[PDB]
Amino acid sequence: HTLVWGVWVNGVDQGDGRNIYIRSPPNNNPVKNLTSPDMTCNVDNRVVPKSVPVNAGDTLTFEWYHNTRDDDIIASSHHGPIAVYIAPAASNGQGNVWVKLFEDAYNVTNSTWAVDRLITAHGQHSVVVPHVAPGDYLFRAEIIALHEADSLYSQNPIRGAQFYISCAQITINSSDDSTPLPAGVPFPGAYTDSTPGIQFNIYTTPATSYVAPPPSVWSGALGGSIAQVGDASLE
Ligand SMILES: *[C@@H]1O[C@H](CO)[C@@H](O)[C@H](O)[C@H]1NC(C)=O
Ligand SMILES: [Cl-]
Ligand SMILES: [Cl-]
Ligand SMILES: [Cl-]
Ligand SMILES: [Cl-]
Ligand SMILES: [Cl-]
Ligand SMILES: [Cl-]
Ligand SMILES: [Cl-]
Ligand SMILES: [Cl-]
Ligand SMILES: [Cl-]
Ligand SMILES: [Cl-]
Ligand SMILES: [Cl-]
Ligand SMILES: [Cl-]
Ligand SMILES: [Cl-]
Ligand SMILES: [Cl-]
Ligand SMILES: [Cl-]
Ligand SMILES: [Cu+2]
Repeated sequence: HTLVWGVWVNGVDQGDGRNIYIRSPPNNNPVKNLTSPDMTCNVDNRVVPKSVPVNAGDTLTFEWYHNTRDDDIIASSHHGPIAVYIAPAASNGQGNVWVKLFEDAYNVTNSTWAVDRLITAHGQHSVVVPHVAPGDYLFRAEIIALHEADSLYSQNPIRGAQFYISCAQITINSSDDSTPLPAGVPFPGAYTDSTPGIQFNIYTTPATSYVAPPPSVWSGALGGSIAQVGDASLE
């Protein structure tokens, strides 16, 4: 159970974005139904009044929280991967539009999942803004908590992989469009019951065996890391 507070750009906090430049849901409940429109941008997908200005090559940091800013972030039980996707705003996230900019699942050296590291990072993870066409975009940050992913929601609706999905409205101003955005996958649609990484038993299967759900990360990506870029508590 986690939500996005806002973003940072190049290490500078852009301010509370909830319902402003984040298409925030009303609470931190997961989405579980892989076929639902809620997979696109969560349960209150509508245009919000602001878009954060960035340029190609900027670092865009999402900052998550649980109940209050810079708290425990997400329950430690919620081991799983993190991804970030991009789509043009004109799509409203519909159709085959989402292109993967970042994936992190399990770090063997550290023996930690992405979520574990997100907690350590005070909720912060980043991507580098790609050289796509200037214009309005949606950046879709997605945390998959696997603690009940031994079951499939479609079979047992009280269990399943839990998706914490947040869409930020981002305007890319300066970019040479030298890596134009390639085809994307749909959400809902890309993840199905048989997709690798959706059904997994984190209690019996070694974490080193985990394969996150495709698509692969786009070659045009620059991204990205799970790491604290700024100290929220100084504000
Ligand atoms: C899952 O989402 C689909 C598509 O919106 C819907 O038809 C179905 O009823 C949902 N399942 C549940 C259990 O709500
Ligand atoms: Cl839970
Ligand atoms: Cl609710
Ligand atoms: Cl739940
Ligand atoms: Cl759901
Ligand atoms: Cl704006
Ligand atoms: Cl808060
Ligand atoms: Cl916990
Ligand atoms: Cl960190
Ligand atoms: Cl550029
Ligand atoms: Cl679907
Ligand atoms: Cl498994
Ligand atoms: Cl993986
Ligand atoms: Cl590619
Ligand atoms: Cl980064
Ligand atoms: Cl700082
Ligand atoms: Cu939760």
